[PDB]
Amino acid sequence: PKQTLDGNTAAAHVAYAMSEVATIYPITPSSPMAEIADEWAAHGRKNIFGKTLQVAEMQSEAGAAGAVHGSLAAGALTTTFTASQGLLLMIPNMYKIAGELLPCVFHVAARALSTHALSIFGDHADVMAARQTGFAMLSSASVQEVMDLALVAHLATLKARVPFVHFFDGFRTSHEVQKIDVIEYEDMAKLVDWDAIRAFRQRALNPEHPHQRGTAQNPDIYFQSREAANPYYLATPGIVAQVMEQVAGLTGRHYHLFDYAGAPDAERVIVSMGSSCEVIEETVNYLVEKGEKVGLIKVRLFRPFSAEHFLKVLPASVKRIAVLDRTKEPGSLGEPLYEDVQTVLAEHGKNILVVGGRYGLGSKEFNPSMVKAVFDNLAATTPKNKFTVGITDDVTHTSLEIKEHIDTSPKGTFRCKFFGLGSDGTVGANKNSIKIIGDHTDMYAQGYFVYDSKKSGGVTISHLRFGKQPIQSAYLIDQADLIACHNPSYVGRYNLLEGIK
Amino acid sequence: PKQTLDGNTAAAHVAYAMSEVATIYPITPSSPMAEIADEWAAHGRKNIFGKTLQVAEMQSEAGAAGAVHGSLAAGALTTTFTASQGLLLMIPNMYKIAGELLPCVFHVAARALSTHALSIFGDHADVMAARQTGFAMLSSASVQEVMDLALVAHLATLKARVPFVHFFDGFRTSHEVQKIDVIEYEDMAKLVDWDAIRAFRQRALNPEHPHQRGTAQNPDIYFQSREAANPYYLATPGIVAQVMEQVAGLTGRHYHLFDYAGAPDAERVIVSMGSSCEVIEETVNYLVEKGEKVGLIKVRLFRPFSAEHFLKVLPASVKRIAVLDRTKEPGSLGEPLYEDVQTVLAEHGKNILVVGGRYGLGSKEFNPSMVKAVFDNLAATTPKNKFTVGITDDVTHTSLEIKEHIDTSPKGTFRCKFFGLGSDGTVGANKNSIKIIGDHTDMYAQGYFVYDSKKSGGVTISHLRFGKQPIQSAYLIDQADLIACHNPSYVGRYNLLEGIKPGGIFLLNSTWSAEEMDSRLPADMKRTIATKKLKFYNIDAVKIAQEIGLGSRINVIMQTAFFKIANVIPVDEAIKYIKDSIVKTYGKKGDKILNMNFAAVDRALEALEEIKYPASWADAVDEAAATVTEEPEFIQKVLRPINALKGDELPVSTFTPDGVFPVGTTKYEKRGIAVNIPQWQPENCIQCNQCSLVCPHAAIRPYLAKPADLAGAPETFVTKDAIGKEAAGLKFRIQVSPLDCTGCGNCADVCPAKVKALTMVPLEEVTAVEEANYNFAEQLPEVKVNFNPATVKGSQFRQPLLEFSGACAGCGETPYVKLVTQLFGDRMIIANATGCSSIWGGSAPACPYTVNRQGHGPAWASSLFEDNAEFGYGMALAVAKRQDELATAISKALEAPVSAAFKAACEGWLAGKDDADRSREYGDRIKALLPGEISQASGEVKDLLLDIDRQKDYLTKKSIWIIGGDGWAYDIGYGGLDHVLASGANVNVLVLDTEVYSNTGGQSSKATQTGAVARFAAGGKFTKKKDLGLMAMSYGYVYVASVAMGASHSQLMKALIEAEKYDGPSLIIAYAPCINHGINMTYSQREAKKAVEAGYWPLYRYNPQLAQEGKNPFILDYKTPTASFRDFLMGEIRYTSLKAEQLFAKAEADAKARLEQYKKLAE
Amino acid sequence: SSIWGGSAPACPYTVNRQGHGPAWASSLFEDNAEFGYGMALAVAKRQDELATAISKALEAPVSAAFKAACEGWLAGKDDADRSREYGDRIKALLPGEISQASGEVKDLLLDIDRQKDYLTKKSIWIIGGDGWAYDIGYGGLDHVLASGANVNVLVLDTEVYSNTGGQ
Ligand SMILES: Cc1ncc(C[n+]2csc(CCOP(=O)(O)OP(=O)(O)O)c2C)c(N)n1
Ligand SMILES: Cc1ncc(C[n+]2csc(CCOP(=O)(O)OP(=O)(O)O)c2C)c(N)n1
Ligand code: SF4
Ligand code: SF4
Ligand code: SF4
Ligand SMILES: [Mg+2]
Ligand SMILES: [Mg+2]
Repeated sequence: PKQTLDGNTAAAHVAYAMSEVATIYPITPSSPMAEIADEWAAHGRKNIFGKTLQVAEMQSEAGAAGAVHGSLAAGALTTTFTASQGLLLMIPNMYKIAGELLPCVFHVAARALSTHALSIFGDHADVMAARQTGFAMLSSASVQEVMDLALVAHLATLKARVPFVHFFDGFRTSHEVQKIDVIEYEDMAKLVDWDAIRAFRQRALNPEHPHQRGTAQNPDIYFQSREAANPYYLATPGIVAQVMEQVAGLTGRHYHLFDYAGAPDAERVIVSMGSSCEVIEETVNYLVEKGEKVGLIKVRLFRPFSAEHFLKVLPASVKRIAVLDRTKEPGSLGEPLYEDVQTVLAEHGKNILVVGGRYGLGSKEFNPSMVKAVFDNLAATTPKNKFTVGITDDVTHTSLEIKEHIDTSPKGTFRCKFFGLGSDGTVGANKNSIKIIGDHTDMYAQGYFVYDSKKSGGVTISHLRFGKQPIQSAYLIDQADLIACHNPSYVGRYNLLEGIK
Repeated sequence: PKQTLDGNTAAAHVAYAMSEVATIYPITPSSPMAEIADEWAAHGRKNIFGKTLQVAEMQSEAGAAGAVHGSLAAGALTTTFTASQGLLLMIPNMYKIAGELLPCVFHVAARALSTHALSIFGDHADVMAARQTGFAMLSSASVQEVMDLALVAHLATLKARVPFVHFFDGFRTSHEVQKIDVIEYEDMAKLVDWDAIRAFRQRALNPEHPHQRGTAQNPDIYFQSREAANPYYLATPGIVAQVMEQVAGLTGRHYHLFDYAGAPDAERVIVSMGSSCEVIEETVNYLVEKGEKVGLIKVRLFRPFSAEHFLKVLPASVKRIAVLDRTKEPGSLGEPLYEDVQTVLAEHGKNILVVGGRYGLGSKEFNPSMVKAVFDNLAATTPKNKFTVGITDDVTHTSLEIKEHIDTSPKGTFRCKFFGLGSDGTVGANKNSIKIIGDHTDMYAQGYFVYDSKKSGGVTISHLRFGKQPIQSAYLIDQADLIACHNPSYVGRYNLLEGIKPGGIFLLNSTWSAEEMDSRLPADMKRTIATKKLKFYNIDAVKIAQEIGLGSRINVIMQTAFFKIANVIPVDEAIKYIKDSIVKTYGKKGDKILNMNFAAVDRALEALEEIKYPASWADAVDEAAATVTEEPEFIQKVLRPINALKGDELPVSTFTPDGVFPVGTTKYEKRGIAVNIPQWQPENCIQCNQCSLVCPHAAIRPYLAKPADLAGAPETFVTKDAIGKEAAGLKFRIQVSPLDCTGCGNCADVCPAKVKALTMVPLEEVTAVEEANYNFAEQLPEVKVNFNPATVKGSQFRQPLLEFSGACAGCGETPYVKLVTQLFGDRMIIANATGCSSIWGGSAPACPYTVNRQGHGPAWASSLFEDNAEFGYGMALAVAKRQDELATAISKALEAPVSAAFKAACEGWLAGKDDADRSREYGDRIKALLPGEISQASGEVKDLLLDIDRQKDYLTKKSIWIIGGDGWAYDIGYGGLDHVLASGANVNVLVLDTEVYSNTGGQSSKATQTGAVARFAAGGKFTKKKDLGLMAMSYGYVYVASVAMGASHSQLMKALIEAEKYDGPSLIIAYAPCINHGINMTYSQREAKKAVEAGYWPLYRYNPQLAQEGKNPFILDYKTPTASFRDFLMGEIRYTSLKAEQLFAKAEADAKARLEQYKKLAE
Repeated sequence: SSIWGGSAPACPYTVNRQGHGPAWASSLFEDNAEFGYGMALAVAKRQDELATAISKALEAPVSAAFKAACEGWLAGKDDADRSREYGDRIKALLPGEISQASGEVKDLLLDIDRQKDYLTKKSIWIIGGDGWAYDIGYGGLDHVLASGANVNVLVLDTEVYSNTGGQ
């Protein structure tokens, strides 16, 4: 059926169905996943095993991670929800869970790490800090993809024995409300490898068929023992690809380890990950229709990085590539996705100019005008490398100049902004309006809400979209058809009518 | 000056001079840094600020990292030392320390991360997991570079405001002893940027010029604020380069961000990091001299990666590059350094074929032959990418072929190997020999020491090198000029003479004469001695030590024999240096002990005998090997080759992909290391089985048998009539396992008979007899007996499911765990924290946990040091879920057309699934009816029965046991332990309280008492012992008990059964005597008796069930002590070394206040 | 307490007329006790560096009134009231004492003036909620209390996770 959900609920919907245990510890913006899963169990929702999910809160995410390890090693399918500093505390146990080849899915609302300052907002800094744990990493770019790819990760991890991090952009996707196609629990159970679940049960710690795990090893066998898991990692791309085809036959939506969008003869291509892919594809449609030879490669399966599947969707006409990383590794030669793209192209002798940049740190806005600036830099005689987009770097001069303002929203999309007062009911009403419009029309409906740190009396700005076409606008509203001001004090204080058509 | 140090001491030397505060938490192999820094402070060593360094131990590396952050923000220069899992826990604060641009140096002895298995050994996995924190990363390749680059990091971080990780290869460099140039503290202070220090003080948190840091930021400014630190990272390469110029002018040793070595016109170049650079450069010199155009780029500054400094040292003729990473990122396109090199070369349009490989994981050997294999792969038509070196990967075929063996050791380098026994003095003497040679000659000196997993009686192999040229050989010795065997038992057991050069020296310690050599030495050893024309020397060092009065200590004797034949220095000079070291080691022992060691030197010179062997030894032929017994595949293919020191030859296809091991494999070891074993006196035995209870290795057990079963018994298998109404008509015998006994002597001390029924006799005299006795007792059939398991005697007739572990002789920990398996081992799951209990409980490839005749036994798992409570908590959730799935299928069977007896057993199980006895009774009934019930069913009903059979291993209720040491329970895992106890889950926590960190050598813990001396508490611990039991009692619904087996057997039995039957969280704090206490391990049980009698250790039981019955939950099991508290402290070295009087008085006052408080809770 | 206490760009902690007021820092959720513990060690180190320079001033040709305030401060550096009393006396005598000095004595007085912000004994306050003290940071809080350090821990017990909505 069609329902209006946010990313967190879409992920919890699938995680609840596919798991028996959930050991959790709350952290924004991932805790709504654990909260709504706790409510469903209290209301008696059954998973595909006919029972309610058991939610156990620990003293920290470190305690949660250790509990996952013990629950998995003893024979219970276990999931968890975390982000940012919480994901960091789980990293030590992630090495164990991957090392022991235990099926598992971590659902992460990717959030910035505390550096010069704390930030509750979204980027991939937390996920990138765990890219060496041996977990597989699957990125979903929209609420619909959170629904679909959460199922992919849960199905794939059972087959591959490699645990998965399924991550989606914090707030920008985790709190974005969208009308999506919801996959029935009965249909999930029809795709599960039940043989793989039973084999997982046979390996469990049990005194009636005992074993020892987690030994300490000398230099004589440790290296060999670490390489003994290579076949499982070599097989994980093909397993994910086949699981994606199962979902394709069920839903009609075709995912690949790497997806391509844009001109078949594109010469400038952006490689990106997460919700930025939505913004870029919307911009690419606008530019391709204008005659520009541009394209986009969406990274779904970040780890294991399959060179075969990346090159499979890279058009032969590509001469210049801009890679966008939603993270910062200070002092590094480049950010992770940029170094992956640079490496794979060198390993295959491709003469392609590759350039890397950073964007969207701490939920920094990333809109189509920034996407064109990235494309414009690829068209320059000397493209700027190691750049930034969305800020003005007047110290080290890394930022790209936003030359012109473009409006790439598909025509026929209604756009509304609502300026509200803290806890005056505006956000709640707009959510109900999205549900009303989504449930009773054929239109896609989208909602995103800008909050303040103050619990009472802050400014809230709701961004709502409705259209006959899928809404890929993972950015704030540019040209509003309707603007509502629910507080007379704002008149003369804020630029309410800014950008109204 | 020149001193012989290891990497850890070299690093601590600079860190101590440059720092005011050091907040630490111990972890191998980085903890020696914090230990020696604590010792220097204890003796008043001054840093460059004229003060002693303040060393503070935290509860974990997370607590250490937070303390570093706070100390830095408040204006103190602060350092720390860590590695591996410790570095992981510091990563969250590393983001903050870098984000706030605080000068700092983390010194890391790089160690592998715990994945499919724990590994204390060296690779870059830990450092690579932090490469995105914003710390700078500086790599040291040798002990000399640890000294130099530690200074570079401390100097550069003040100027750059970017904190540094200065890391060096764990063990391979941190524990490698080398003679190096040591930088004077006064010279360090002349290079320090004192303006940069003062500016750091001005930025400090201070109420007279306050500021705010660590704010929370919205999306509007967070990105810009994060990029504002770019100038500091852009400037760090130039700053590090300039500091390297300061150190160069002071020392003459020139470092660069990237250094090049090899042919100026090289076409094949290796890019690498750490001690591998030493091995590669030595190989490059050898190959370049032979005409090959090869080179090497050493990565010093890994972060920030400066493209300008990398390309400047890359020769223009390079066509092919192999990048070597000492880490593995599974599923990654490539490892980190390979991706950096590939990226930078692409950014500058270099047409260079780049290939990446992995090496040296977990201290895997990386020698010149492997280096050439990497160079040969660059010379192939199609170089293999994503390769491995040092292993045979027959599954995924990533390993490079080691074609030929090369010797790249510089000519004139002397090479020696010493095969020693655990704690026989060999390693200590070799360290002293390196100090002697380094201090008194112009030669470079190098030492590396290979240790064993066995704590007592293990094999040690020392690797020593001396030469006129710098020693870059960061690998084991291949061709030895001299080989010494300090244990004659190794003759015929290990390949001692492997790779010895023709005409080399073989020194042997044995009582065998030249004529007995023909019969005692194996044929292969005689062949090597003759063909290579070795100088064979022998010495009866034990005879010398006996006659002088030194007992069996041969360390001084064997060291004297080495210098006598090695021809490394003048023999007369060596004798003086040895006696000078004897004065330094035995000067405080007394005048009598001194002259005995002087006599050891003198007599050792005259007793060394050259063995004139016949030339016909070269033609000797191996004797026909006996018909070997058919052993299981794992024992034959895995365990034997590993114990034969051949585990490196095992290919990848040998191992499971997830680190899963079988149980019950220690019974194949049969080490036979005991000097004395208990001999049973049948006439004095009262059949009490207390000897079986206290044995730390389950080497002595009682055996019952019907008289018919004693048919094929040897004549020496003397038995006695069985005492007790349960064993009427049976025979009784106390039998010892001679090859598994350790000779500790606890069983003879516990034997309560009038005349001792167990007497210690030498093993060799009775070994042939008792082996036949044990082999018959072990094959005896099972005897159904109705002895009460709640008694000491009745529990010991149950089979021990923990046997023959690697714990020390007389260990105070294993008897507790052994007893738990005898009570509930049939149905228990163990979550074991890192520590001693995980080392003797789970060191590959042998598992001391075993199964009974039905194949049932404890399932064992170890996760981390910090997560053990939550680890077992997760197990409890899963087991409950699996029992729920089983219960659902059984309830469906009630609606199915099945036999009435099946429904009767199903209803009985459903009503008692949560009771241990009832779930087994009705569970076993269902198992007996299942094969016949399935045969009589068909269709969907047959499937319903097949689903019950699929889950029949959850009918019996399980017993979750969370086992760990006091360091886990009181410190790093206390927060998790507190939460699991508060949760109310039905888990049983067993804390083996040794009051120290026993595994890592004896560091301080919160369980350490007042006045006790341990590492990080050199002057004695001032604060009293934290009362873990008292805090757990505050919840009220937690079963808490304090036990001590040596003090009261019945109190231990009572608390264990009460804790396990309690439907809730249970905490057992067990007093575990340890070798670190400084006591005679023969009387380990007796020391626990004096502990309770002196008020040092309490015995109580807190039962929440008594509160619901209207009774007092707290029961004080020992109210009035009869022994002196001050006298118990005098019986352990850990308290006598303080003599100081103020701490003894404080310890007694705390014991009286704790005892009086327990009287208040009971009254 | 960190959201209303330290959300950029506004800081609610302020200074008095002399410009003195609480210095505020937030590290992580789990490390706050050990965080403040490290601050306590550092401040003690900074007072020791100042106290060493003041003892050298007793051995220097400086005014008798300057030596009297130094002896009073050295005797009361660990008391809040006494360290402020003699500390402010040193601050009042420093500009005139530096004016009458030269050479190494002038450098020694300038070194006192460089560290005069540690004359008054500091008061370390470790502030956090019940979620920090009872759960994620309890192990660190337990250790810092057991250490015996002179720190002041303030647990704002709301009996819930107030910031994150009430968990
Ligand atoms: C996070 C982490 N820090 C440090 C270590 C190193 N380490 C393992 S066990 C141990 C001490 C064990 O002490 P205890 O818990 O008392 O067990 P015991 O050896 O005394 O029986 C240490 C320091 C580690 N494995 N992980
Ligand atoms: C490692 C980590 N885990 C979780 C979080 C999310 N988080 C921050 S504060 C907080 C709860 C605050 O509770 P409390 O300590 O009682 O303070 P209060 O807001 O109620 O005053 C949580 C769950 C985090 N920032 N870091
Ligand atoms: S001497 Fe020690 S190891 Fe040997 S049987 Fe007796 S208690 Fe066991
Ligand atoms: S302790 Fe002595 S009396 Fe008791 S069973 Fe053992 S040998 Fe017999
Ligand atoms: S606890 Fe002590 S006696 Fe037991 S194995 Fe460890 S070091 Fe040896
Ligand atoms: Mg201990
Ligand atoms: Mg609170």
